[PDB]
Amino acid sequence: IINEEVLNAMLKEVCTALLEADVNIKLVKQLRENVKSAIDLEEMASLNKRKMIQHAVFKELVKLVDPGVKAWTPTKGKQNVIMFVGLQGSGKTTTCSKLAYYYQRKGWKTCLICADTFRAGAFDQLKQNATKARIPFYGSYTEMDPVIIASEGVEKFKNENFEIIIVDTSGRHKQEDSLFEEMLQVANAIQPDNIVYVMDASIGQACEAQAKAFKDKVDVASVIVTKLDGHAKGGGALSAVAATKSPIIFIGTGEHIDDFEPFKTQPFISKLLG
Amino acid sequence: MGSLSREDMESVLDKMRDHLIAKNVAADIAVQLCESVANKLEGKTFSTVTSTVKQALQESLVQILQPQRRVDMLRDIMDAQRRQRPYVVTFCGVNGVGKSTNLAKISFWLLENGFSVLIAACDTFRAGAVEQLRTHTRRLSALHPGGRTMVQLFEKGYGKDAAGIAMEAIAFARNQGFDVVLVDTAGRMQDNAPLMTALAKLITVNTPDLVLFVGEALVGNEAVDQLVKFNRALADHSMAQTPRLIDGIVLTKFDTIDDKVGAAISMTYITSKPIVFVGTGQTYCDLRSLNAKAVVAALMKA
Ligand SMILES: Nc1nc2c(ncn2[C@@H]2O[C@H](COP(=O)(O)OP(=O)(O)NP(=O)(O)O)[C@@H](O)[C@H]2O)c(=O)[nH]1
Ligand SMILES: Nc1nc2c(ncn2[C@@H]2O[C@H](COP(=O)(O)OP(=O)(O)NP(=O)(O)O)[C@@H](O)[C@H]2O)c(=O)[nH]1
Ligand SMILES: [Mg+2]
Ligand SMILES: [Mg+2]
Repeated sequence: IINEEVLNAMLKEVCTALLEADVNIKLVKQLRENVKSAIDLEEMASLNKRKMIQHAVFKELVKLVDPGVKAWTPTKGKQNVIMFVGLQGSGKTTTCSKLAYYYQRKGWKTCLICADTFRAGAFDQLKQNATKARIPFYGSYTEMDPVIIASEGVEKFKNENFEIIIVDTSGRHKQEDSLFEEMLQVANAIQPDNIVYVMDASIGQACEAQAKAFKDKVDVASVIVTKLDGHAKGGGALSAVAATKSPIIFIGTGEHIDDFEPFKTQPFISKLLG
Repeated sequence: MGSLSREDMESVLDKMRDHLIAKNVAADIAVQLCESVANKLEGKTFSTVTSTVKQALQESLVQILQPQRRVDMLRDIMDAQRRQRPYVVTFCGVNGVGKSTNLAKISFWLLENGFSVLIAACDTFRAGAVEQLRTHTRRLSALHPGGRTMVQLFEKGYGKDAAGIAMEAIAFARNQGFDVVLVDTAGRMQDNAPLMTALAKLITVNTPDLVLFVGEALVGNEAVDQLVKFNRALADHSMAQTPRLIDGIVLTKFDTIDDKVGAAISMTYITSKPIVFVGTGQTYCDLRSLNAKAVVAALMKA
């Protein structure tokens, strides 16, 4: 009896923390029965209950962030095309320059393509970013067909033999079929080696539905969770990984170009957990 | 009481809490909501119990969505004109939520109704921030609502202190007789004290007529933290004895969340402040006012 109450006590505490880290409530309820299956109060000899339970919780979170697919990597000498997709405001344009700068300081020939023909200032923004970081950019103040821009950009930087060709696209949401089709046309056009779904860490329960639809329309292969600076929890990332069948590769930790680091699981989960 | 009365209520209250959470109500708001239902229902037929909590929840949700009195911008602008001072409006919010886009929608709306507006470009930090505003001002000038001037962008490029630009823009506005100043500010996380302080300075130095928090309906539990923190800087960093606080809410990207509508409640719960505008898309006409019934209806069907 005492053991049951203890277990229901820690578990209620874990589950309330997880929901307020913006984990999908279905995920939280599933983990709860997953930790219950994996724990037997009766076998525990006199040892400490909490520590085994905390481990059991933490071990089940680790399964959730691991998609069991190894993250994709660029290959030296070949033309690597990387495409950015994500919801409106998710951080795509800023992250494009962050990823380019990451690779450029690691010795890669990187460029940027602004193929956002909708957002006011979309080229200016990417242009200014790229210029401050000494990274080649390509776009147009006049062209309105983003498939043309992304095609002309990708080929141009290939004829100049770049290694990292990063295409920035417009923000779009799942219930806008014309945007989700335009996104399909850009991907088919440039044939990217790696599509990055970008998600704002402050996203709530809507994450699984959006992220799933991005993966249903286009072969999302990677995830970058932005705005994890400081205090953000980012529990939507679990829905994102499960929905897009992709690993989280980096995290964005601020507005500046160097606020960018490769994703590591345990510290992310520790912050998530407590 | 009774004990199995309470027992039946809480069991169905729990199913409702897990329902509001799934629809993106902030968990602890969802919790406080039901505990309030409990106090109201307790002391006074299983289906009636189900229907009594479902009905009683619905009643409180409507009350939460529309607190105080609906905000009447065009009417209050008239009072500003009678005093011969611009009606000043500040937009604030975290990174990416739709401040610059929705400021433009609003000016379209004001312009079509015959009011001159000066857009203050007081995001002097983020790349593009000003070209982006500039594109909107050029498009809004087409409304013409020729001689005189209805829209102008007040701007000083990047790098400069946004509390000072905003003071100049307002003074310029009064000087040229613009009806409205729309102050765009830069995206900032709510736990970044420097940015939170500078925002508070812009506000307390300039004391606008209306401070509008911009939140996206895609946010989850941070809907509460953003708003609590923003109102705390505004209060903590005020120089007035009367602290200047957030006046209302613009809830954006309502077209992205299907029925997971609950962020409307997170934000109307923690302030006694109304949702002045709903963003329903990326264009000038995607600006709705909030219908409580339609929101609460969504929140029950799931
Ligand atoms: N604090 C913080 N801000 C970030 C981070 N990543 C991006 N931002 C900020 O949040 C906003 C993201 O803008 P942006 O890069 O335009 O995102 P987007 O997905 O391209 N938007 P759009 O859909 O309009 O194309 C900007 O204000 C940027 O400065 C981050 O990791 N931390
Ligand atoms: N679907 C949809 N997108 C919206 C809505 N409001 C804004 N957006 C989108 O959100 C993205 C960011 O808009 P923006 O005005 O730049 O937001 P901001 O608060 O000013 N961002 P920043 O903090 O970087 O300055 C753009 O893609 C814009 O089109 C809305 O109601 N619906
Ligand atoms: Mg962008
Ligand atoms: Mg802005």
